[PDB]
Amino acid sequence: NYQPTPEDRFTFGLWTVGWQGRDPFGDATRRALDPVESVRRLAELGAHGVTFHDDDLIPFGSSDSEREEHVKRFRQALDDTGMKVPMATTNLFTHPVFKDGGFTANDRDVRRYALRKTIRNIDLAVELGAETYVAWGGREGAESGGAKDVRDALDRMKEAFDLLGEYVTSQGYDIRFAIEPKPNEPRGDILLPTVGHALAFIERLERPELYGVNPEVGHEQMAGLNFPHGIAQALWAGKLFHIDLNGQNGIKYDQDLRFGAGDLRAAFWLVDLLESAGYSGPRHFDFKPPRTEDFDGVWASAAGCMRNYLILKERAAAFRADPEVQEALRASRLDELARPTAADGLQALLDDRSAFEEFDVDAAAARGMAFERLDQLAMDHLLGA
Amino acid sequence: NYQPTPEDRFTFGLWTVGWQGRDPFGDATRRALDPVESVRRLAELGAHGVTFHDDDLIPFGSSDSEREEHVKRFRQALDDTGMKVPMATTNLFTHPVFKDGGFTANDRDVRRYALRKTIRNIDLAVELGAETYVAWGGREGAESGGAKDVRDALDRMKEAFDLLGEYVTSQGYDIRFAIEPKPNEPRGDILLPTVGHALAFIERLERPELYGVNPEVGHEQMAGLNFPHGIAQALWAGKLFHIDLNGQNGIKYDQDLRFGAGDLRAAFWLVDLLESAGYSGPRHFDFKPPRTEDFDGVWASAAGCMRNYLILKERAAAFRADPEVQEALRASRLDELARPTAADGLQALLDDRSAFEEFDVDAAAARGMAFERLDQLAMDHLLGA
Amino acid sequence: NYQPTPEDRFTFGLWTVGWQGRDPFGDATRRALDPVESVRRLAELGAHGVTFHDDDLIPFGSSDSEREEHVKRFRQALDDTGMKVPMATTNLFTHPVFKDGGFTANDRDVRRYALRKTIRNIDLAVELGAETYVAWGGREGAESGGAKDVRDALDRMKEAFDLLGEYVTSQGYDIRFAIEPKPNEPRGDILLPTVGHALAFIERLERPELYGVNPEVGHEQMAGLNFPHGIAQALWAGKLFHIDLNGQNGIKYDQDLRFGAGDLRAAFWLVDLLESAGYSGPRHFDFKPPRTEDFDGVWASAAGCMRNYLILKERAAAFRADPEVQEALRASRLDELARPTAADGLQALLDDRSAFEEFDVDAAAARGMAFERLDQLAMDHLLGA
Amino acid sequence: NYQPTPEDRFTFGLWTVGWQGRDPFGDATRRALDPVESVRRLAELGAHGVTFHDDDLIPFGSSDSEREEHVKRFRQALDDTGMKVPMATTNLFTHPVFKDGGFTANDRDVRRYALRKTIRNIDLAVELGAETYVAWGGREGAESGGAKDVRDALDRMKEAFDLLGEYVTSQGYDIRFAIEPKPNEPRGDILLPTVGHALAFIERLERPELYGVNPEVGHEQMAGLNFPHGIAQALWAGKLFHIDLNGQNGIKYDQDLRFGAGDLRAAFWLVDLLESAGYSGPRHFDFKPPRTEDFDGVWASAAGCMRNYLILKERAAAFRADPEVQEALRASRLDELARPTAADGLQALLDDRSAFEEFDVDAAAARGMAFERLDQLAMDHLLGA
Ligand SMILES: [Mn+2]
Ligand SMILES: [Mn+2]
Ligand SMILES: [Mn+2]
Ligand SMILES: [Mn+2]
Repeated sequence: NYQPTPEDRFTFGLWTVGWQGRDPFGDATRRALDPVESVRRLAELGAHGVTFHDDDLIPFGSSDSEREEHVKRFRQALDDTGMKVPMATTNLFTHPVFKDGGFTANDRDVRRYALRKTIRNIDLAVELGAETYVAWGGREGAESGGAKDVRDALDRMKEAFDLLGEYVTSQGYDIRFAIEPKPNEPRGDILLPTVGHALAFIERLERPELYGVNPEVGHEQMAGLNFPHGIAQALWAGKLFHIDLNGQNGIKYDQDLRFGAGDLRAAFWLVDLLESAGYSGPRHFDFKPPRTEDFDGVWASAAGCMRNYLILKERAAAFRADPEVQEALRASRLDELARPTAADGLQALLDDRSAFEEFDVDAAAARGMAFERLDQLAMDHLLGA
Repeated sequence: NYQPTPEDRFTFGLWTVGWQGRDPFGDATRRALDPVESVRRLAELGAHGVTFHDDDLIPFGSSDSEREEHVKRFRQALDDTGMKVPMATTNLFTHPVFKDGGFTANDRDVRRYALRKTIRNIDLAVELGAETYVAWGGREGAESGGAKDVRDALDRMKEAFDLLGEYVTSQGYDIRFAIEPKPNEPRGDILLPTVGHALAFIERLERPELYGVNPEVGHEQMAGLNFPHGIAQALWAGKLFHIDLNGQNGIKYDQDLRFGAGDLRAAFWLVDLLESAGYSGPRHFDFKPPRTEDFDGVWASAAGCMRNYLILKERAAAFRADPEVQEALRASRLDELARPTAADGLQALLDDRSAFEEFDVDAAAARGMAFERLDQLAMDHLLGA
Repeated sequence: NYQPTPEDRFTFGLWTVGWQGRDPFGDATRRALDPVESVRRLAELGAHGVTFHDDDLIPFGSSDSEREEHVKRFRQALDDTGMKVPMATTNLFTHPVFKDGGFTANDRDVRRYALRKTIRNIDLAVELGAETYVAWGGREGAESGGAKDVRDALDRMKEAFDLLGEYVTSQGYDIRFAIEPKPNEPRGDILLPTVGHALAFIERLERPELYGVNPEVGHEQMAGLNFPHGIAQALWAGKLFHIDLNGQNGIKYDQDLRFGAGDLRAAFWLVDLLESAGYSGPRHFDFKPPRTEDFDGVWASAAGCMRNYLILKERAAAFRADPEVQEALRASRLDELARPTAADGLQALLDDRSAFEEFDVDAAAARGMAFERLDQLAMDHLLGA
Repeated sequence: NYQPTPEDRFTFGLWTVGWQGRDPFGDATRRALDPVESVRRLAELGAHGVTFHDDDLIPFGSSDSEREEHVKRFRQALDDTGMKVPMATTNLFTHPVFKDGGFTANDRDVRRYALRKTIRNIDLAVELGAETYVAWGGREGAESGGAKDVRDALDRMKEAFDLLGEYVTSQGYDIRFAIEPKPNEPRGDILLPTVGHALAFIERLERPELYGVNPEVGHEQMAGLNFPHGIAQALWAGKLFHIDLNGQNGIKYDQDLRFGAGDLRAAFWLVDLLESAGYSGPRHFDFKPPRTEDFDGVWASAAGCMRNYLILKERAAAFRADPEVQEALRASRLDELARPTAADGLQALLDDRSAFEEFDVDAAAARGMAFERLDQLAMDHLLGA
């Protein structure tokens, strides 16, 4: 029942199941994991792949020999399991050098270092088979209003992403970029704080088609926004290159709960959308097994992620398949919503008297939308009633 | 001291000082105002202009004779005072017909009615002298996940804005459109919920250059976002067509407090940005005099709005002019932030050994950003210390 | 399946299913309801009772003859259906006189009027059979810091509740009082903003035992707080006199969605607590059928409320009954949590070397809490997997 | 100008200026500080005292010899400067043993260890001169609903605080306890999440008079609550034993910005209240110098804290002293708010016809509260206009 299989495209970061449990107020509650053990245990669970930061795989400051050896080990384990690496990313946030940002650090040399550090890991991402390269600008921001001229910072952010797009263009790489937005934490306000701000930013890049969004459930909910709506707008724009799934209990610190926790109904509507829309990219879980757990709880957490996706997937499909739902959708005119407002054209619209001078504004006002009956049907399918 | 004058470009909606005090839990605490009296009292205060919804000026359902008479009165008062009308908008939210939206109402005929209702008021806006026409889609949204297919809704939203852009193009009008984003209320989630989502949406329109944003202080703060940063990104994109100023005490219902209340420091940084960047559009106050006030408190509220702008304007200018601030900005490398990261080009960057192999990551990590001293200087100027 | 019956104790306010749909931005989308029709339609649905404000039943300003007639009608309908009135309340918020508060209005005569208005409705509540009288101080608060001396306001709030407690004591009434807390809206900050603040306030009253809390799901979630935890603390203190059930999607305006919407998991844990703890008071639904609905949607909304309670009640019971859950609870030491920490006494504790000098802090640190497996079991039962 | 002196009662934790800069996503950006250096540098700045956790002063796991030596050093430095230690606290949150709580850890032996660890530091706090002992239950809580039976947890919390109260009673100590509330982080929901919940909890303790609250600016604002109002309610209840001052930009992770940042107006009203009410306890700053700073920025941060208090103190005093403010307060009837509502008694109230039957509800409704003019006066004094 609800057993995950690699065709489900479930992926996990090395940093997720390998989180040692240090939080702002606490020390690690778990010993570090061998990336190789993660690969094999995740493959046993039914995962489709893993993702990594450069420094999850290669300890910061490794000479090429060590680095090569760390990669050969990781490469070996993927070979033995058939595990994919669909996405990679750079750690531009842990090391104190990045304390004011990577690509938008006030210090010019830190910015050039961040780009060299990322270019090095793009080569490795592509060699390992990554379709998407993620930019999380967790340190691009400020705690106070004078510390960052945001228009200059967006110049530097644009300049960095333009250079990376020129790099993958000159190398011949197929990889595309996804910005992962976050409204705040660890900076007091982070640049490109929501899906929307990142989508707007991409349109100003030099090669907009190389760039998409990698939205995370909990980051949009940290702004109180509706994650299914924002995903729908990324899909609408054609930019849902990737997605991070997890749970969040509203506006507060980034919890990275497992997927299905936090906002259960929004997780349902998310799965309904991803499946209805035919999203075919990774179902990536960017979660943190709570530091209250041992390693047995870490893997139970990872399995819950996939399991909750598959239950929601089952309930959303039965919702859409249900003829009572089909009838309720028509009673609430979701059909009419897909009809062009004025395919007859502006001039036709302007001369239509039934659209204004002779519009029965009160007969129209009196037609109930029947949204409650529809929603209680969605509730019944979610709960299995 | 801090007396407002029409060159300051301070404008007010008819619905602001004319709010009668009905809230979700309460009846009106003030009698309705004559638009004409508003015009004259605001001109006495030092306002530069007024804005209106169609139904603030012409009672809904007025035959052309009444409508013409209401406009002749309003036209007369503007003539007598020299008051400008820089912006207008349509009321697509009060009347029960709009209970599921205007441009994205599930009901097709309501959508066509909303467009005819807006086209009629565009003609009036232009005749009265409006540079900007604002779309607030307060009813475009949902309370539940199945009630609205967001990708279809954005099709209809795009189709409506494309038709309005075709309308003003065929008439020869100079007017441009500004979306006013709002994350929620009166709908549980509103489409295009932030500056960012609206900027992304505009890039998909057919004539993107006709459309900008009209951001409101309190709406971005209802998502917990940094209003100065989002304004900086609108400015960066070249889309700050208009702006709504007011106060908001964080994430909660839309308060529409007067400007300067709510987040005092963010109001300071906002004014610093608008003035540094050279924004030359209206300083529009979309506030609500609390229903605790009489009409004497209504005008004191309107005056406070302008007064708090002018005090902040004075403090932000002295901040920038202060050589100690100038030195602190250089100590925090805001200068370096304006320097191209790699004007030498990708290949130069790639072969720079001082940007990676020979980067002293620890000397760079050890340089303090000096943001605290900078911010305490901004605090001292704000408070006049 | 999940059909509600009067033994379930489901009650509804006259103002819930009778909400006409006016919100801050919109006009009514439904005609007013006859209280008598509400009584009969709710009884048909399976409700146990109704609640009312004075002005939901008697139009404000009714001479005694009309008032008597409105009560005789309502009394008649209850007789015909067997509908209970377990709780009543006073409207101290709609009328403009209450614009700065009722019991804490700065104006002394408004305060005395509020008490007379409430005393009049206490007599009616008791005659109709009310066990609980609710105080919602929606207008007790401020939009700005100088407008209200909060220590003086709490003096007046205490003085009002002390007088009402002296009133019901002298009349011989069995009725008890419940404060319904709300953090904000319609005032910018409301006094006694959470369950906790109200519980603290009651301890300073003269007859603390006459007063409890009437918490609402959405009001605590408007502060981002955990409604099951706060209910647990009310229960712990012995003060859960009543409860308002509904849905809320986080920190934003008060939505009054139907129960089960908003935070689905928190609704589950709430029902688990109310049923485990043996709460035997009303399951009162203080919700608002969205103004998008017609009267058919209003009753479907009311039925959904009761239905979602009964599904959650079924899932929470199967969770507790499940031996796998029982074993998981013991693995996570919920049993140990119910054990006195030091029933052996302070001196025994102080001389226990195994509690400090010889405590294996690292064997204890290494025992995983097994909370993930427990929570995935709760998820499986909720979803029916 | 605004130079702090020890009579101002400004205190700082060892953990504040000694924060090394590790956050959930980052490594330390500063080397550790010698407690002794902190004492001397803070005394040079004008501080009145320092506070500590046990493990800020004595490295966890120190034999008595080391421990004694660490205390002799710290004792020496206080002697040389005259620095007070008004408050101490226990670290029950860093070490992995406390991962599920201290006093409410599901594991009974961890609970007994937490009490022994705290009792040991109470002896040291008193010897060093502490008036207040603070309990921050940062690990008392849950991430999921089944992991903690909140009623049992409050039994254990009550049992622990009852034992500590029995301990200081038997030793003859003058010290009193203050709970520092926090709504969330590092746990998903923390028990006793607000000032109110903690005040309610104290009333159920065995010796309620030994216990007060230690509220923090940022923790109540993380729930979106009004920190001046909650402080007013602590003062009203007679429980403001201590207070933590800092800045917070709304609902998001705990920022611990320096005091005066975050919500500038609320900081003003806070100082106005503390000074008007005559609070005479420590002005304790529980802030974190951002990890972007070097040690020079750390001390500039600490100085800004005290400086912003003294500027606000100056502006609030001039506000209250201003006869125009005095007149505006009377126009808004803050005077009437301090008048007993019904000192004439219930029966007098009940027979007053001018309080109901003959109340001019509409003349009263028509009197404007004049809150806007009052608030703009408070704004003018704050900004120095
Ligand atoms: Mn995250
Ligand atoms: Mn607004
Ligand atoms: Mn409510
Ligand atoms: Mn804090």
